[PDB]
Amino acid sequence: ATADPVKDYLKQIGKVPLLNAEQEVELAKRIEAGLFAEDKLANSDKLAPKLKRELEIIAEDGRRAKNHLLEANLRLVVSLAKRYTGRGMLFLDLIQEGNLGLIRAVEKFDYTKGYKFSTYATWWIRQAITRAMADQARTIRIPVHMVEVINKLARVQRQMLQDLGREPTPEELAKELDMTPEKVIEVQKYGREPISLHTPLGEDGDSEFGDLIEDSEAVVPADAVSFTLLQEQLHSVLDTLSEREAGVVSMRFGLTDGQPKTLDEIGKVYGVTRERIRQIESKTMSKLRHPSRSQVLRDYL
Amino acid sequence: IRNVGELIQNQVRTGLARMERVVRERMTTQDVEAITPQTLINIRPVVASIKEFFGTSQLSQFMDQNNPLSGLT
Amino acid sequence: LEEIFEEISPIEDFSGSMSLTFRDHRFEPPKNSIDECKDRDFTYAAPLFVTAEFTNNETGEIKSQTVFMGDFP
Amino acid sequence: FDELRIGLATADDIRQWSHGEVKKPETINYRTLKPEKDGLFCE
Amino acid sequence: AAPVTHIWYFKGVPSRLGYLLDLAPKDLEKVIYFAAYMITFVDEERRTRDLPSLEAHVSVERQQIEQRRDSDLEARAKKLETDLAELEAEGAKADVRRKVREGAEREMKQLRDRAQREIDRLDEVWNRFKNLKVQDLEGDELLYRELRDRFGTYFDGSMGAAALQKRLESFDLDEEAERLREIIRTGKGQKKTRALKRLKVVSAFLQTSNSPKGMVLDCVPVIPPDLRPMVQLDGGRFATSDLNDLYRRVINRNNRLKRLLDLGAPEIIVNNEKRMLQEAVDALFDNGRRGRPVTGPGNRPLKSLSDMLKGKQGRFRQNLLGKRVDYSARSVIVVGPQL
RNA sequence: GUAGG
Ligand SMILES: [Mg+2]
Repeated sequence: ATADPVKDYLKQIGKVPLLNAEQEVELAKRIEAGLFAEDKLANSDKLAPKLKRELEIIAEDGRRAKNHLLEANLRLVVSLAKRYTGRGMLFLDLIQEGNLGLIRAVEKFDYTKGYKFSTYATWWIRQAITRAMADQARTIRIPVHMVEVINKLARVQRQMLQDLGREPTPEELAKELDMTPEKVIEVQKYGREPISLHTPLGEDGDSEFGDLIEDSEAVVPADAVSFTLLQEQLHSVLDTLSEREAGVVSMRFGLTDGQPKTLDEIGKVYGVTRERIRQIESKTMSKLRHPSRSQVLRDYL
Repeated sequence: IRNVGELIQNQVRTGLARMERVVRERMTTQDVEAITPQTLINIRPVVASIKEFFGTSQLSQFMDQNNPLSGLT
Repeated sequence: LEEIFEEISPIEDFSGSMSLTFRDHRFEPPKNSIDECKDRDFTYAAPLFVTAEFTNNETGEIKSQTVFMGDFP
Repeated sequence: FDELRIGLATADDIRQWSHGEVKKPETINYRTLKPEKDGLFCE
Repeated sequence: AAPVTHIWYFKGVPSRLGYLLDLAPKDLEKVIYFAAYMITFVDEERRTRDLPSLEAHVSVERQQIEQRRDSDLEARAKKLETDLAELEAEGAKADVRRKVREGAEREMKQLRDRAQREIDRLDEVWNRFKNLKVQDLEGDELLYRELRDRFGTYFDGSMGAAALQKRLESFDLDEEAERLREIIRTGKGQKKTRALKRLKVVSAFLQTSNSPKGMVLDCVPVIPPDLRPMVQLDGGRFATSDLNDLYRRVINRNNRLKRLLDLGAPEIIVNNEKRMLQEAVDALFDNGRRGRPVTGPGNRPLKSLSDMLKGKQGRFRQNLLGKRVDYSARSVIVVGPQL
């Protein structure tokens, strides 16, 4: 229990027996032995109790051998995690993920292949690490195909930089990736990272860059009170019209309720026909459009 | 006093240290007869470091241009 | 510049078979005029090349190639 | 406003405050720029 | 899924920690963060009840150990004599018998070495069994496994925040207060001073209705989204508060721990995973209260909830006792006499 | 960072 828990993790690895060919092939023989033992146990057919306990013991020994391989190869994952560190995910977290990939590879390995476990494993370990780096590294979650598109175009653009010794023109990048310039700009803009608010901007007193930028959800009191005066004047101007006329226009434009009613929709509560209400709505349009009830509303827009 | 040359050299030195570790890693993970000086080096650390020194660094300061004297000072 | 290149010894693998020598560095005229750089928001830099020599004892051959590290402010 | 009692918040209290829970590290979609489901910023 | 303890109450002055469990800060540091074991509970009455039986089993074990050791010594002597006699009869060289006898006695010494090492192992495990008590730390994991193997169903042990949570759930603070009052009535020196400090905290817990188990939080709240805005920024860029990153870290690690616990996994990996979860939670509440902080982008440490509420730039002294105000202005001031 | 208070 110390600071920099990665050092504690390496101490937790400790000294464990590295396995020579005979050792791990024998261990895997015991693994498949325990596998068959648990397969027999799982069968609903009745087995003698002593035989079942023997099979359980064999399976437990197999589990211990699995653990031995895990601990022996813990050193292998730590090296592979270092091979991918420094890309926005923490080192021991990468080591944990590589350990998961190792668990997968170990669960999916046998001596049927005439090779060492490590060569087979390197593939699964890199698979798990790259998956997690694509799925959990960025603040914004980028899909795997998008991750490979962006890193492919990035590496090939870097290759163009090294080759030409100059910034490749976007059309060159588009033909290289074979996609259109539109996709190029799309993925390029999709391939950024946020800048944190809690960063020193200028002096310490200025502090966070968060303070500098204004928001948008804030209700501007000027605009809100402008809208309030517009509402009051509009209601008064409607009251200037006849009662039925004002009511029908209000329903046609939802001045009492947020949803305006269609013409026929107004012709149910009032008892008027859709064309009658249409007609009087047009007459209200005529009555309001006079210069009389327009000077006040013109300045409100 | 660390005049400008030594500062820029220090940052270039850091960049070349990054380049050394990168190329060493590449050689540890590269096959013989497919290695060229053109291919093995990555120029990103050097350009990034010198860039990171001229932007976002206290000693790299905005040049005041109020007058010639403030210049020289 | 040549000093910082020199102190970087040629990289040696665990076998020590291979080495990269950075003998001579050189510059080229900047592409953009100073007025043009100021007007168009470009970092006034120049190309910096270096002759990297690959030498492997196992191959017993020397392969010289000029490489470009990046625009130098 | 008469007193600001402060003290240990038990697990039951935290559950009571919670209107739900979070299950993912997802924040928003890169393309729709909209909140994802059952993650951070989950509407 | 795996409980953790809340950073503030621990890893600090002894007033907030309060010595609520009579264990040194090193004990807690080496237990919570995974490293050393705890004996949460022991059926010491049960162990005391069956002492003659277990003592007889141990005696029989020693008796058979000595019997087989005597048999091994007899076999050693017979082997030595037989090889000496047969090589001296052979007479292949001048002194073959002396060399083979030297090898035989070296083998005998080595066998004695393993005899004494296993005897020592039995003795130490037995006296540790006789050294059982609650809140007992077991740093050596191999030793603890030996304890479990040699005898189970009598002692209960654990690791991490779970052990602490069980301890506090089972804790009887009233008896601690009583015995500490007794100690203060008749006590001298540093022990008395420690007891006085402890009395304060236990009485504070006892008079308060809340249970001490709040030390081990289980469900981590989350800041409302607006208060940690991922506000859009012009230019295709984004602005995020570090708390989003901390929450991403903690939820991710909890997800991975769920994934492990779901399948059958070893004890080492699950314990490391729980340690990682504890690290994430502690960083969330306090980044930098232990060792290097979570530097995030690497240029500077990541902000934390407690970090927000503290200091010159904190909430209290910058945004509750001093606020910007609408309807204000500023300008140079010049002298006008006729006013 | 750097100037004024
Ligand atoms: Mg003044």
